[PDB]
Amino acid sequence: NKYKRIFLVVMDSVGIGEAPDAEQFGDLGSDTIGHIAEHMNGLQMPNMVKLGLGNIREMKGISKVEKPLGYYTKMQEKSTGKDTMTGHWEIMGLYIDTPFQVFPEGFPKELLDELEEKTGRKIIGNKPASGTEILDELGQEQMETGSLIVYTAADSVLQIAAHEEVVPLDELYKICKIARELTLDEKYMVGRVIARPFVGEPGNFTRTPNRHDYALKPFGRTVMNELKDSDYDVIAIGKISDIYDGEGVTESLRTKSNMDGMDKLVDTLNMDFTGLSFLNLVDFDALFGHRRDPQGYGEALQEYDARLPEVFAKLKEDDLLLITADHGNDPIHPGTDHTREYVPLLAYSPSMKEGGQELPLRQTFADIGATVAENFGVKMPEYGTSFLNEL
Ligand SMILES: O=P(O)(O)OC[C@H]1O[C@H](O)[C@H](O)[C@@H]1O
Ligand SMILES: [Mn+2]
Ligand SMILES: [Mn+2]
Ligand SMILES: [Mn+2]
Repeated sequence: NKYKRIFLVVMDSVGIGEAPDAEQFGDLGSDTIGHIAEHMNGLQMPNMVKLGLGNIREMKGISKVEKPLGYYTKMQEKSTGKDTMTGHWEIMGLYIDTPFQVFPEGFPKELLDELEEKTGRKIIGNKPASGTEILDELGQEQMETGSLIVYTAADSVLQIAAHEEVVPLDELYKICKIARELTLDEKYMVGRVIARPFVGEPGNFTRTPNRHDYALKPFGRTVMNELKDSDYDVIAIGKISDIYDGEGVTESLRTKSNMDGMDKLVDTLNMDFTGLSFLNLVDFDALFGHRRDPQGYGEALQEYDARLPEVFAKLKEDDLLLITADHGNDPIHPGTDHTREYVPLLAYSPSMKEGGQELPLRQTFADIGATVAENFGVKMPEYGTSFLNEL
């Protein structure tokens, strides 16, 4: 192998400006990092800068450097959707024609009707809501009627809440599996179905650790699958395992925050493995992008950047670090949905003694998967062009 270990970091939703097809999605004007940099009166990200972030695009406080640490460019998304699953599945070598849907007005009557008809239960709620706020509003009614609280969030999810002493866990799990089947339908294509059991009484409800997530398998065998099948390590950190429904994953490390994600990254740097370590930093999307909070987003980016010098110190000559994003989620943009954006790509190894250069723009996110696959000598994905030889 050219590289023994590849550390792939997805800064979730950290887009670098509207994609050529942004208008189709109502994303004209969108610029995640650029709008954040403006809000912050200059983003402090000196380590991303040293890697060549400003060389991709200059933004407030983010300037180009004469000798970037590694190679740099941006990537264009080819798949129809702008969601996390689409982005990650494309990164690992797929092409996804069918987008996952978001439901700001709640779910279609048709879907809920069929869910009722299959389960023998009434559905209440049917709206975007915080999980905790909807229990306060409708938890008592749920308890008294044996109905199901169905709700959504800013991303492609269908969540079913039911009290554990009213609807038995196994019944809630069966109901969610039915929901999972019904939502494999392009009329209402949902990324995840999530069981949200809760306990307690009105004014004091608690969601339990019995939460279960029902994900779809990626629409194809990914580069992770091929790595796993050739006896390589695939270490998934954070939401990664869930995003791929465990496909091609050899070890999974749960994280609770971006900082904890960077701690697990460092943990993997300390591991003797050959293969891929794959981190998702999800806070950017989950806490700041959808909530349209440029200040919190800006601060999180600065907190993330400050962690990088330790990563740089631990990388070996035969390690490659790849930093990218899966889509945009501009926190100063109308509505609550992702934004169709280019994503940055930074590729760094300490073996790059003279620093890096600009790469041709990646025409699909799958160029990452192709690069990883060529590196480890496994079956090349159907889509994507490797940049391994450019490094
Ligand atoms: O905590 P809740 O409001 O029920 O759900 C919000 C999000 O929490 C989970 O990560 C899913 O991504 C949901 O979109
Ligand atoms: Mn938009
Ligand atoms: Mn994402
Ligand atoms: Mn999201």
